[PDB]
Amino acid sequence: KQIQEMKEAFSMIDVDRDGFVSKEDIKAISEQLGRAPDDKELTAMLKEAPGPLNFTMFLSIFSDKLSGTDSEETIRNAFAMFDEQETKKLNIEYIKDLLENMGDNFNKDEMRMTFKEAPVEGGKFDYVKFTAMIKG
Amino acid sequence: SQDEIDDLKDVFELFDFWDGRDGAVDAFKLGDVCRCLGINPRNEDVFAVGGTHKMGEKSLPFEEFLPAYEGLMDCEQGTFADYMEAFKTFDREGQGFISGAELRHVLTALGERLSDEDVDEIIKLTDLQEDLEGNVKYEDFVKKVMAGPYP
Amino acid sequence: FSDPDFQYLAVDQTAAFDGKKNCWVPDEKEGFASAEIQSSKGDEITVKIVADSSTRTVKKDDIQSMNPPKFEKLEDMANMTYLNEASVLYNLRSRYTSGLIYTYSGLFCIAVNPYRRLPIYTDSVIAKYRGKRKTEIPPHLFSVADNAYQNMVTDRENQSCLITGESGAGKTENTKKVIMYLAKVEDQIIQANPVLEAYGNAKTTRNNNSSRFGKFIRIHFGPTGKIAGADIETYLLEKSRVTYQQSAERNYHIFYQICSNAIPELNDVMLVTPDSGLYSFINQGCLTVDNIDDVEEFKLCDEAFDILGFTKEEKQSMFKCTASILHMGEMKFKQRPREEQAESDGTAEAEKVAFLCGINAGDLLKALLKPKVTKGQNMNQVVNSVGALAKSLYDRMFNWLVRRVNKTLDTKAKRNYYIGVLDIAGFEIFDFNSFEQLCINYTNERLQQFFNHHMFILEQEEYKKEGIAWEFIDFGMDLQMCIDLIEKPMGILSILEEECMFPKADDKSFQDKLYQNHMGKNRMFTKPGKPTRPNQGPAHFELHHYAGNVPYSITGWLEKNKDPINENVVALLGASKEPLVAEQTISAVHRESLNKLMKNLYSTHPHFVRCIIPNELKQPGLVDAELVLHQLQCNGVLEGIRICRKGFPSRLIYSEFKQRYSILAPNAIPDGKTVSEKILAGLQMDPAEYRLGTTKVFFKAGVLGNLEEMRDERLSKIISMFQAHIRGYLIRKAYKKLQDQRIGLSVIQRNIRKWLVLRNWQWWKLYSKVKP
Repeated sequence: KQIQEMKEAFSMIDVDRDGFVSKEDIKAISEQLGRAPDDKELTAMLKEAPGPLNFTMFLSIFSDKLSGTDSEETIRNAFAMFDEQETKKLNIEYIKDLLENMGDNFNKDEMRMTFKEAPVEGGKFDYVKFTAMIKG
Repeated sequence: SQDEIDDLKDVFELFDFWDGRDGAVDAFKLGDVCRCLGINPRNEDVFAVGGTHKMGEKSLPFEEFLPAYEGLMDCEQGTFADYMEAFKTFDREGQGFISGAELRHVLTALGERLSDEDVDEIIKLTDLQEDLEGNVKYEDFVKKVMAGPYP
Repeated sequence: FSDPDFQYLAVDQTAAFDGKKNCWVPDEKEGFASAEIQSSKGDEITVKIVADSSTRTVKKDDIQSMNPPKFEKLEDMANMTYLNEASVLYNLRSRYTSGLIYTYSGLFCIAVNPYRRLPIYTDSVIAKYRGKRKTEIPPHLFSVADNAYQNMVTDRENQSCLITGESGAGKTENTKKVIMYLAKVEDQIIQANPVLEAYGNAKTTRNNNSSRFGKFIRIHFGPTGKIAGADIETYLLEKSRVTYQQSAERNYHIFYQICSNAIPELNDVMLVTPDSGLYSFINQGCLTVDNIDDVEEFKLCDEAFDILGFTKEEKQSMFKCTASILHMGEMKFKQRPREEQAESDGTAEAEKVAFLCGINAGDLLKALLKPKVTKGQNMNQVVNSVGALAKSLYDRMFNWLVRRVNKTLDTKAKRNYYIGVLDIAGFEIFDFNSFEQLCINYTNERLQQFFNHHMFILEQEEYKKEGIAWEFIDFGMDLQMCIDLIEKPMGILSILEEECMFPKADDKSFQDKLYQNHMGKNRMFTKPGKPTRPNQGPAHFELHHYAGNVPYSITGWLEKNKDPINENVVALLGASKEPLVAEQTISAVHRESLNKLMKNLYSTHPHFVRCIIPNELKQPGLVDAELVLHQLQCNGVLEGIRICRKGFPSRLIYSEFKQRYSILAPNAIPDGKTVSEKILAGLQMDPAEYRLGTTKVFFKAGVLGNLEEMRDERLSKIISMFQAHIRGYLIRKAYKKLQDQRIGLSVIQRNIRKWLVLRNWQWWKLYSKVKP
C-alpha cells in the first residue's frame, strides 16, 4: 500500500505523462501547488538518481531513504520505558529534558523541529500518537 | 587486572552520570556499584570501606573507588552450603519446607533486615510459589537467588 | 552483628586494675564493695573504698578475689576466674543495669526480673535463636528452650525446665515465653493462660498477678518434630482466697472482671451490679490494681473462651457460677434469742444463688440451717458452711475448667516425646503465715532439693556409673531435713493429718502435739523469734526454709485441712438444673500429688531457669544488692557453677553435636565422632575446655554456652550474606533498565533524528505535498 501510493504519486508528478520524471516534471507540479525549488535544487534533486527516472529508480531512492529504521512497537516501548505508571504519556518537562541534555544531546533546533509537531496537551506529551505520526 | 579495572570504569560511569554527571559518585551508591560487578557485599561490609547511609553525605572519584572494590573483594561470600545450613534451622519437619509468612519474617526481621518491598520484589521476580498449605521449598528459592536475574 | 534485634540482648573494658591491690570487701548496703588494699598487719588489712574513698579494716580471710576487667558483663559465669558471691552479684548487676537480664551460670540460666517490657521476645528475635547452640548467640531464654528441643530430638528423650525463683521473680512470665517460643517454631494453647490466670491468680502485696496454683504443662511433639498436643496439671489452688483476702490483696482476677461492664449484655445474665466494692467476698482487701484493666481483661477472657472452643452456654455456665459466689456471701442471717439455731434475714440474695445453680432456694436455706437424721446449726456454723460451700464450688469449677481446656488440647495426634515446664507457686513470707503458706513453701522446698540432687549428688554418681575417675566433693547442700520435718512419717503434716481424724482435737492439742515431737529433736523447728517486719501477726513456731525463716500461726489449721460442706447441700446440687453444677485429707492428697510430680520429673534431662527479684519495691531497673546477693546464696548459684568448671557436667552425643555445631568450621567437613573431632579441632579449641568420649563429647563448664554464641553469630552472618545476595541480585537485575533506558533513549534519539532528516529531503517534501 506504500507502493500503491508511490505509483499514483509518480503519476501526478510525471506531468508530461511520459513515464519519466524530468526537471520540468518536478518544477511543473511543485508550482501547481506550493513554491517550487530553484534550478540548483532541481538539478541535484535528480542527480540523486543514476539514470532516467522510471517508476523504478524512483521507488529505489525512496526505499533507500526509509531504510535503516525500526518498529512502531519497538519505539513505543523505548518510550514506555520511562512511563513507569504505564499511563501512555510522558510529562513534557521530562521528555524535553531527556532528549535535550542526555545521551546524545539534541540541540535547540532539533528540539524545536521536534516539538513543533509533538502532541502535548495538559502537560503530558502522548508518545503513542506521536510514535504513529513519526511512523505509519 | 586491566580488563577488570576497565569494568569498574564502565560501571562507574553509568552511575556517576545518573547522580549528575561530573566524574564523582555518591558514596551512598558505592554498594550498588560493586553489586553490579558481580559481588554482593553486606551493608556492614560497604560502610567499612567508605559507604554512607544517605545521599548528599559525600561524593567520590574513581581514584578513591579502586580500593573500595579492592576491599569488597577480599570479603566473604555465602556458599550454597551456608544458605542451606541456616535455612535448615527453621525447618522442624526437616523436609525442605517453610511457610511464606516465616520466610518473610527471616528476611525482613532477622540479620541485616530487608525492606518489605525488596521482599515482595524478589518473591515475584524468582516467581516463588506456595502450595495449598502455604509452604515453600526453601531449597528452590535459594537456588534462584543464587542463579541470577538472567540464568 | 549490627542486627537491631540485639538492643537489649548483646553486651555493649581496660586499665586501672591491679590484681593484688583490688579486691572484694564485705558491705552492708551493697553486699560487697570494690576495695584497694593499703596495708596488711597480720590479719588486719586496711583497704580503701573506691566509691566514696573512705577507709577501713577487714579480716584477711574476708577479702574476696575480684575478677579482671577481662570478664565484664560476661555471658557465661562459669568462664570467670572467680565465682564467689561478690563476683557473681557484680556480673549480674552489671548486665542488669544495662538491659541484659539473661546470663548463664554454667549449665543453667539466670533471669533477673525487668519490671518493664522488652523488645527481646519478638518474632524477629525468635528467628535468630532458632537451632542456635548456646555459645553461638547471646544468652536468652529462647536458647534454653531451643536447646531442650534439639536434645529431645537428637537424644530422643523427654526434656524439662524447672523455672524457679521467689515470688514476683519471673517464674510465670518466663514459663509463658517458653511455650510461646516452642509454639512459634497453637492458638488455643497460648489462649489457655488468660482463662486459667483469671481463675487462679490474684493481686497480692508481692504480686499484682500472683499465681495461686501450681502448674505443670507438658508439650508433646510428633515424628516430624512439631507440636502434636499438650496437657496441663495444676496443684493446690488457694481455696481460701475465695472468701478471704488479707489487706492490700485481691480475690481472684475474674470476680473483678465480672463487675466492670466490659460486656454490659452479661450484667443481667449474672445478675450483677457492676460494682465490686459491693460484694463482701471480694472487697475485703483491694479493689483496683495498678496496671490491670479489668474491663479489657474481661473482654480478652471472654474472647479466649471462644477460641478455646467453649459453647456459649458452657462459658455462661462458668460466668454464672462464679457470679453466684459473689451472692453466697450476701446472704445475711439472724438468730432468734432462745435456741439460736438460726433464721434468715431475708431471702432476696439467697434465691439469686439457688437460681444460678438451678436448685430450689427453699430446699437450700433449709438444708443449710438444719442439715439432715437432722442436726440444726447455729448462727456461725452457718456463715462458715456458706464459706465452706463457696470455696468447695470454686475448687470444682477450677478443676472442671482445666479438664475442659485439656479436652480442647489432647489432640489424638501421634506423640513421640515432650517438653514439660514447671511453674510452682514460689516462696513467700508475709506479715501472717498459715497453712496455705506452709503448703506453698513445702512445695518450693522440695523443688530446690531436686536441683541439689541432680546438680551435685547426681553429677558424681554418673562419673562412677560410666566408670571414669574422680574424688567426691561435698557442696553441703541438703534440705532432706526441712523436707523431712514436714513430710516424713511423724512430720508436721503427718501429725496434723492424724489430728484431723479426731473430732475432739483443737488448735492447742495440735500445737502441743507438735512441740511434743520436734522441739529439741530437730533443729529446723524453733520457737517463734522476734519481729523482723511491722504488723507481724501471731506466730506459733518457725521453720528455716531454704529462702527464709517463717513464723507460722497454726490457728484454724484443723478445719483448713479437713474441708467440710453440708453433705446435704451436696445432695441438692447433686441433682441441680444447671448442667455444670450437676457435674483422704488435703495434706495426704497433696503430698501424694507432689510426690507423683517429682517422680515424673526425675525421668528427665532438666534445664534450669533461676528467677531473681531485684528489689522489694516492685519498681523496674532498681537493684537491692543485699537481696540479690542473698538469692545468689540460697539458690546455690556459685556451687552450681564450681562443678561446671571443676567437673565437666557436659555432655553431648556426637550425633546431636555435629548437627548443631558443624556450621562453625564447614571448610573442614568432607562419622559423627570424627566430624566433631574436626570442628572442635578447627576452632583451635583448648584440649582443656573439653574431653573425648566414646559416644559423647564433654565440654567444661560455660563452654557450650559460648559455642551457642559463635553458633549464632555465624547464623546471623549467613542470613545477612543471603540478604546481601538478594540485594545484589535485585540491583544487577535492574541494570539494563539503567541499561534499558540507555537503549530505549538511543532508539528515540536516533529514530527522531531520522524522521527529522527525512522531512528535510526535497523528494519527501514534494512527496508529502502530492499526498492528497
